[PDB]
Amino acid sequence: ITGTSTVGVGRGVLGDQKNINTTYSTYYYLQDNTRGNGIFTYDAKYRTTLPGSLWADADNQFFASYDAPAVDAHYYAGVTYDYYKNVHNRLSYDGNNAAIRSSVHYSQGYNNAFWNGSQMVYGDGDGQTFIPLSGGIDVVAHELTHAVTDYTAGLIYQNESGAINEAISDIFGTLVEFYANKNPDWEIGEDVYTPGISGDSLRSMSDPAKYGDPDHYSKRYTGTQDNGGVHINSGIINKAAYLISQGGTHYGVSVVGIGRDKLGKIFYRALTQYLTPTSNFSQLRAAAVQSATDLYGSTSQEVASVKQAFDAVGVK
Ligand SMILES: [Ca+2]
Ligand SMILES: [Ca+2]
Ligand SMILES: [Ca+2]
Ligand SMILES: [Ca+2]
Ligand SMILES: [Zn+2]
Repeated sequence: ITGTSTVGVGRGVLGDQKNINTTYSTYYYLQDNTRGNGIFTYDAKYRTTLPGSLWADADNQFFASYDAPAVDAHYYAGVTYDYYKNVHNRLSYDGNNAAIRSSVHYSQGYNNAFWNGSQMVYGDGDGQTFIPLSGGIDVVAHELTHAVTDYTAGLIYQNESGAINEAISDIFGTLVEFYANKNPDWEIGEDVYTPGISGDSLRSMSDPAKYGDPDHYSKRYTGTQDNGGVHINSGIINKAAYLISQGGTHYGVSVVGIGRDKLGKIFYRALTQYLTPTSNFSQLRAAAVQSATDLYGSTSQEVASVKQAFDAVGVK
């Protein structure tokens, strides 16, 4: 809507207070005009019809329990936009400042979040397995990254290309978590997963096997469930990414870590310049090696580390 840009205040899912960009026109709306063509957050009102209604508030104060998921979806979409713009010089998910839209309170007791090809959608969780999904910055960044992938490499969501698609979302979801410096780690979804259990997460990049996911190509899932195991085999790539950044010895192969910034630069270049819709793991390795070569030279430590990491997880 057309109005006056202002700043409101509210509390997120985890009870933390934060300032959010809003727009005033009779009501205060969750519309951030400071980033690209805008960030819009909608209320799905427990229904499945999208996008729902643009979030309207009477006093620009969002401290009600019902407001929490909206506050975080709105705020974290902004942080993710900032990451891509400041670190990779990318304007929104399409590279041309496309408006970012999110709907919260989708369905009832919905333990999922997703990108539907046009916008992000967040369930409130059932209170046991998950609490409102927008409360996790790595979750929000994971979802917005699916949009970035769709506009760039276009990795088909099935088998190996789908596992790469998933890993890319976990990798950048984690890099955004570090960017925001919000209790960063190499775990996925820890802030909104199982509120009654501390110390766990949905997936682990540092040790995928902790939750039963493969950490080597020889242990890859070859079945038909989960679109060919896109959320399972992503562990193989997540482990490789973790090794490239942090280093370590995996299955007898030693990798010298080069840091998170370089990891991000290498994978962003691979994603936007070399990957295609049908790329498999072997092609991802080639794309990563070529990207590191473009940026640091063929005889660099960076290229050596990328090769070592993929060797460690069995991807040739
Ligand atoms: Ca209010
Ligand atoms: Ca964390
Ligand atoms: Ca995390
Ligand atoms: Ca937990
Ligand atoms: Zn995903």
